Amino acid sequence: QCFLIDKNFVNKAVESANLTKDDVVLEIGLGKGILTEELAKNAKKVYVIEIDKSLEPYANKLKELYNNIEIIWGDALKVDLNKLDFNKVVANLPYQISSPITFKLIKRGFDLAVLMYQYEFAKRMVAAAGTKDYGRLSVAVQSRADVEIVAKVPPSAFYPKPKVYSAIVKIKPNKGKYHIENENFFDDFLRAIFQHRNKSVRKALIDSSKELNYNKDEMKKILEDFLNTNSEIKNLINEKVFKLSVKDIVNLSNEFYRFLQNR
Repeated sequence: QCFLIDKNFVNKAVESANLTKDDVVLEIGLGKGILTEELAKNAKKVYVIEIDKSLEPYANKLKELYNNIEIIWGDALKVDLNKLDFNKVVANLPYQISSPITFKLIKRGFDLAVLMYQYEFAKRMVAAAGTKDYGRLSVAVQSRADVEIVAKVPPSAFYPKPKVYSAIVKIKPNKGKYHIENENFFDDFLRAIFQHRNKSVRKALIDSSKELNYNKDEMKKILEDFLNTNSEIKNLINEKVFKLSVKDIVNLSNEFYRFLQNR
């Protein structure tokens, strides 16, 4: 367990969270309680989900100094987040949970999150369309939130020292920006096309047709018909998957869903 030890990075994360005494913050992981303390000082209340009960002395000591901290002993991927009244999330995440926690939180909804990830994961999250790091994760996050790397975080900021850099990432959910017709279908669509990221969307969809529950022949014919609906679609589906913008992937998937819902 690599604890964040550098108060300067704590400070950067907290500043980016733009906290006031009307905000309620979820923190994933107690660590040494340095981040927890800064959250408690600045927010209305902080929930801390922590799995390691050996860390309780840190919690007990904090609760002597602050009346607005609630510890939840358990697994952040198991805890029902719907039952908690937070509007912001600020955390040094356990890195293994990076992906499922991010989507679980976005699904739940929040005003703003400021979260530490491993650097390579963060780069993928924020990657611009058509670049080497751009992939399914990039589109899955950016279609739902504005994201940016606030700062790189060196190993020396943690103890024990990790093998790689981390990055503080700010996430601001934005439902309106892209407008997804059907979440299940969009997820299926993203999975299908990014299984062949250097192929045209058309070819990726045919190869991965079973991900959308069509056979390859059905899909080929579907796509021929779909392509005939307007010229924009033709040009989109002929382009390489990884070269499409987030806007264009969302629009394309929306139009495709509607087209298929015609049976």
